[PDB]
Amino acid sequence: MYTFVVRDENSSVYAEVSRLLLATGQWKRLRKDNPRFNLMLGERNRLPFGRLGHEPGLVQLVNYYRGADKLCRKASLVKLIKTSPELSESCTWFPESYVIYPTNTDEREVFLAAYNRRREGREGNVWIAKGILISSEASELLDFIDEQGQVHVIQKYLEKPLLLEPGHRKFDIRSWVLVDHLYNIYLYREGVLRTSSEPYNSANFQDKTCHLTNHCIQKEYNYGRYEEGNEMFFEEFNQYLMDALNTTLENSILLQIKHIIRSCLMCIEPAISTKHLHYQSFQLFGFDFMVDEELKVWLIEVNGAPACAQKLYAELCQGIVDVAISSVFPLADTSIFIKLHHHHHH
Amino acid sequence: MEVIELNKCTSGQSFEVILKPPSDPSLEEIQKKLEAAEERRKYQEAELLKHLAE
Amino acid sequence: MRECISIHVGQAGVQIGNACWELYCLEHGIQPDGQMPSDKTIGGGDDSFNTFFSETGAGKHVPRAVFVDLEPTVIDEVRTGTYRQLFHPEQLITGKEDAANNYARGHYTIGKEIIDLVLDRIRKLADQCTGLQGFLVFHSFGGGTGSGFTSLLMERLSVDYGKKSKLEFSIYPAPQVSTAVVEPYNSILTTHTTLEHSDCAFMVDNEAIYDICRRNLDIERPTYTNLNRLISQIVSSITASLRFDGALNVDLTEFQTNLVPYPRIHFPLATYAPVISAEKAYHEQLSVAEITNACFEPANQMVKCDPRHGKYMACCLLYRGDVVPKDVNAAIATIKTKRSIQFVDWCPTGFKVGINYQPPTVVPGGDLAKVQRAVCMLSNTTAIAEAWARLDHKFDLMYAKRAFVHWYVGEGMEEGEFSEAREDMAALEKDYEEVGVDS
Amino acid sequence: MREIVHIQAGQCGNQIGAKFWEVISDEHGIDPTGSYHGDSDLQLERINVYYNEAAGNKYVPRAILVDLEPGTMDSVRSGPFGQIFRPDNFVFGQSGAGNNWAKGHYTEGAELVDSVLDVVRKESESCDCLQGFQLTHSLGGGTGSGMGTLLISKIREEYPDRIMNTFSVVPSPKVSDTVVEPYNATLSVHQLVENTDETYCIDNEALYDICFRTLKLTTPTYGDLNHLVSATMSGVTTCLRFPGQLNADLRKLAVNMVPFPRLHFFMPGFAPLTSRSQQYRALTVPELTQQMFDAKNMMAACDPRHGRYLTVAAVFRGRMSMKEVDEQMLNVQNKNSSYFVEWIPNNVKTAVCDIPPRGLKMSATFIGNSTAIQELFKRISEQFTAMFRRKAFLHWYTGEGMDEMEFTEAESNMNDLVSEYQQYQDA
Ligand SMILES: CC[C@]1(O)C[C@@H]2CN(CCc3c([nH]c4ccccc34)[C@@](C(=O)OC)(c3cc4c(cc3OC)N(C)[C@H]3[C@@](O)(C(=O)OC)[C@H](OC(C)=O)[C@]5(CC)C=CCN6CC[C@]43[C@@H]65)C2)C1
Ligand SMILES: Nc1nc2c(ncn2[C@@H]2O[C@H](COP(=O)(O)OP(=O)(O)OP(=O)(O)O)[C@@H](O)[C@H]2O)c(=O)[nH]1
Ligand SMILES: Nc1ncnc2c1ncn2[C@@H]1O[C@H](COP(=O)(O)OP(=O)(O)CP(=O)(O)O)[C@@H](O)[C@H]1O
Ligand SMILES: Nc1nc2c(ncn2[C@@H]2O[C@H](COP(=O)(O)OP(=O)(O)O)[C@@H](O)[C@H]2O)c(=O)[nH]1
Ligand SMILES: [Ca+2]
Ligand SMILES: [Ca+2]
Ligand SMILES: [Mg+2]
Ligand SMILES: [Mg+2]
Repeated sequence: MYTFVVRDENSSVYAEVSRLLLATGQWKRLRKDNPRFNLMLGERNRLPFGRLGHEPGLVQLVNYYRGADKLCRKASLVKLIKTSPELSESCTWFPESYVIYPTNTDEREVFLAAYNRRREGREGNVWIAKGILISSEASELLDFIDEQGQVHVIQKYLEKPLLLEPGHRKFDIRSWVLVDHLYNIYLYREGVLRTSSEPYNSANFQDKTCHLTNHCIQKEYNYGRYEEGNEMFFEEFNQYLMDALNTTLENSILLQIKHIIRSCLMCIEPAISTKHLHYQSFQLFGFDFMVDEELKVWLIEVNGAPACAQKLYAELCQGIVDVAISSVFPLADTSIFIKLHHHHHH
Repeated sequence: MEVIELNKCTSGQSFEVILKPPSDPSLEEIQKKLEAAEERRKYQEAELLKHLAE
Repeated sequence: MRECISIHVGQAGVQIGNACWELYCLEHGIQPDGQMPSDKTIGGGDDSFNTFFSETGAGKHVPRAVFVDLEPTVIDEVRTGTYRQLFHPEQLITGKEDAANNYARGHYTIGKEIIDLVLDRIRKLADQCTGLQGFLVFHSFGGGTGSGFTSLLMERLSVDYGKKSKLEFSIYPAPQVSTAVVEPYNSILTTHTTLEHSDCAFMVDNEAIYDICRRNLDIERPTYTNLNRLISQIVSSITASLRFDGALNVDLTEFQTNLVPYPRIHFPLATYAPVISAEKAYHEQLSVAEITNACFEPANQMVKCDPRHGKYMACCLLYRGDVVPKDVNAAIATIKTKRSIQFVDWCPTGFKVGINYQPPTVVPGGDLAKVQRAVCMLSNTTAIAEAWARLDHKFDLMYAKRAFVHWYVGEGMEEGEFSEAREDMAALEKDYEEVGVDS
Repeated sequence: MREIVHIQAGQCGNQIGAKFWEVISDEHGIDPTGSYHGDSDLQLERINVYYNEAAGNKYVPRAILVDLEPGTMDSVRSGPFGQIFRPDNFVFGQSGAGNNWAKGHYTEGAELVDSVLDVVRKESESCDCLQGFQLTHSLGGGTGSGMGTLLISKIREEYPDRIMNTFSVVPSPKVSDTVVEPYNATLSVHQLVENTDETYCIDNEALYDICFRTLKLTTPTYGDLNHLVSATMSGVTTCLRFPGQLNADLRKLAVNMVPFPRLHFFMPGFAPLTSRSQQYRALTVPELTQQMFDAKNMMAACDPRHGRYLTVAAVFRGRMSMKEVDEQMLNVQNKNSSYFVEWIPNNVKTAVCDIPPRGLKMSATFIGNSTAIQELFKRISEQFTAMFRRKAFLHWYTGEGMDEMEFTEAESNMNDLVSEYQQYQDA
């Protein structure tokens, strides 16, 4: 009997991993403050990583990587990319971004230096904040941040996204990545496009149901029109890429996604790996990307505590148990992931 | 990068290497806190003995 | 030359001390009877080893050490063991009955009846000191005596010797070898009461040591003898600058200046490498790069914790053996690129380095292989607070139900000292968090 | 050189007490004469804990033998080790106590109690550093129960800063016939809750079940029961008698075992269980470990699964692997973790001594402070109420001067003790 505890009740995904384990009849759930666990499914804030790996006779594993927040907060992410040489300011696939503070460190100065070479090029000069707003004018955004309180990010907006017809629509791609205790980086073969349900409005930014593709903000404003829940899965979008553009998902988009995923996670490996440590981590991430009209993939953000889409829970949560958990803790007695590895010689 | 304060001798050497620059109670209060505790003991023992005498 | 007095308190302090003085003797070629051929100035000196040993007309080198335990069994073993002549009986002080794993009984109850004798015995040694710098104090956090009496001793030493420095060697409790369930209570209490009186304390988690001995010395089930020989190697490494010609960490004040910029945050992490079994038939000697790199592995630390997720305020490296600076700087350059090493904004990212060419001496027939070069890193990192959090959570769990509290009240201590000790630790956890993390 | 004074009172006390001295004398290589004939220095290193030295290099038990009737003390004298006891430490009356606590506590026992205390005091005076007292007695009779508790109270008056420890035999109608036993027991438990630091509950119910069901003894006697009691007493006193780290004195044991002053009643366990008959196989470490924790191995008739362990001490004896002991101990806690209160971290401690007990290569002794001991107290409580609610048999007690009020206070305290264990079983 292996033992586990649960410390985030609101986790769609770890709810399902709970049940999947109980139903094996080889795992007992313990009360959440009983320290004699093999597995911690942890809270989201202030997870007490310092208390793990100090129970003799227990190999302990936890479903978060400490220090992974550096990838998973927006402010942090921009800082990481600029400062890390493996990534760099030169980095092709992340939108130009800047970290900006309310006047209640900063790079406001350096924000304007790029703004006013787009008022010296008259070219696309549309940006975006971090409850969020898109403008062309600088002082309408800076005055928005100061009238808010937290640290924010100002980011180039992709004026020229790929648009799905029928609908002249906007979408984003969520891919799910599981990094195990060995630092094997596993991409779930099923991604999902979270779609807009209203024609993309080039010349009017306030009408936000067409610019923001979040699953709620479509629910609470045509929702359901072209596909279920503004959710298009990979078979359909591969088909559409074939019929409409004569390409494939794999070639036009996925190589880039796989490349961005590996790059991000190999960057932070030395800071978060649990290889020689007295407890072991794994963690599920949600990577979100944006695809421009040229078929160039852009990294939007990384989520440390993603929820999955409904159709896919069944399968993804089982995959976590298969590769994250029973690889550490075997039972007696097809792979839904693609392992991300690449040793080029140079 | 920069090595400084190199000090050699027959036993060994020592130095500093810099990769980057920056950016009480009295003998009285004690003897007292010890004696309030001994009082508290003595009282507690007294309460027991008194109880045993009942 | 400025003398240093060592004080070993409780079973843990005493047994560790034993092992240290054994090691020191071998290191300086001083025999069990206390004779040192290589010392030509008979009857005195102001050599570097004299900081720790004093001399007699008869050619005898005697530790500047006092051992105290509130029961006699353990110290009796010093009194009749291979080093009996080394010490003067006045340096070995024992009581009749111990503190029964009770801070409060060591501090308040039995402390009182023996503090004055200990101070008088300590003064006898200070009176033979031309320019005493202070004290090195060895004890457990978990024992009644080690916790309770040490903290009383430290309060009194601040009174009788205010200008002088006090360093600790403190054994942090681990269930694999612990003997009492109230160790967490004791450890918070003595940390609370000792904090202002201590300039710099080196914690050793028995857990960390026990696993080093399992994993690297292939000792299925390590004893105190196994643990204490390893601890004495680290201790020797740290105090070598006080007993040997050099220019790094030559007086106790310098420990504080090099390792402790913020006084409450005075707990530097020791990491040591390499630890190699003497039974290992075939051994490939490790380089400067290899052992230096190993100082950033948590598995070699004296306290398991993760310096990646915290910041540094100071970092020394103390090498012993065949090491020259060129090799050190090359090792450091490489490492700086391979690892997460983050200092606080108000501090130079930088290392201070001590090399002593004589390689580690090893105890004959012991577990440790003699090696060409070794290193001990002392880094003051905020990561060591992980050990405070561990201990504090255990304390909160029992204290919440007042479990065992009555044993302490019974000895005259007040319930409120518990919550007061713990508020101090909660503040300590906060200081470490201010310094060490950003967002 | 941290001394214990041993007192044994009444029939049961003296019988199990004599058997204790037989067993440990042998373990320490002392013979009936009192002469050491052992072959090891580990036997003599803390010998002075239980034995005084005498002219001649003779070892004399620091033992006081007490009864209100001469019968059993003649039994002890003509017994095998009878000659070893200090003759002036036999204190005895003539009239007996007739299984009446009140006679033991107030009338017949008061008359004898001062002489017992003179002998105690003399033994305490010749003590380099006294740690405290251990007493053996039953709770269901009159002398062990009533006078033993009177003693405990008087000893605490004179040595209030010493530890008091009992081995207290709890009665069962599976063994014994006399209808007032629950009365004597409830009144004694009342005393024990107030005036001891550690009490080993030795339940005759459990000793019967073990002998009869498990050891297939269809005609069990006190010898058989006592064979289990002595094994367990040897085992719980191992850490006091031999060199060691854990629980090496009474006060350390108490600090480790008693988180709340009233909850100081321990469930002992032992493995392997045997009758006085050859054991052909040494047990393995996993077997000891599983068995010592088995409900069927407990010397108090409680289900450990019905409660939670507050604290535990475990003692392994014999030449065995410390690694494997450590692993199995951990495996128990980790595999049944819900049984161990989570608000006392690392509440299980483990000792290993190499000198095994006589006739066994491997043994293990268990000492549990578990909330399940309430079941023992509820069982005595139910017996008590059934009679007391009709004041039945009370005249035996009122006729020696007692009031009913005193019975109401004992029942109440014992009921309070049960609900305190219940309180911590749900916390
Ligand atoms: C260990 C001490 C002991 O020997 C234990 C039992 C009782 N005594 C004396 C020995 C004895 C026993 N039986 C005796 C009959 C006459 C004279 C003496 C005895 C003894 C035994 O060896 O049985 C073979 C015994 C006795 C009993 C006994 C068992 C027993 O030995 C197996 N019983 C558990 C009870 C008893 O009350 C009960 O509940 O049994 C189901 C039992 O009733 C029965 C058998 O119907 C009985 C039998 C006499 C009824 C009267 C109340 N007492 C209480 C003890 C009980 C008994 C053994 C002391
Ligand atoms: N490393 C090491 N730890 C020890 C040693 N002895 C005891 N300990 C640890 O220290 C704690 C016990 O405290 P002790 O030093 O034995 O206690 P004491 O100071 O003698 O106090 P009392 O016996 O209560 O009077 C436990 O955590 C033990 O594991 C030792 O020789 N080496
Ligand atoms: N630079 C940019 N160019 C184009 N669209 C952008 C953009 N930045 C944000 N968006 C749009 O806003 C949407 C949601 O933004 P974002 O992902 O930054 O916030 P969020 O954390 O609340 C949702 P999630 O946690 O699922 O990623 C994106 O899916 C995208 O459509
Ligand atoms: N285990 C055990 N129980 C006993 C022994 N002798 C008596 N008893 C029990 O003790 C109770 C009777 O008490 P007893 O000691 O004879 O009375 P006392 O002499 O006045 O103290 C009953 O519960 C008996 O079963 C014995 O040798 N061993
Ligand atoms: Ca000299
Ligand atoms: Ca009379
Ligand atoms: Mg001690
Ligand atoms: Mg009788």
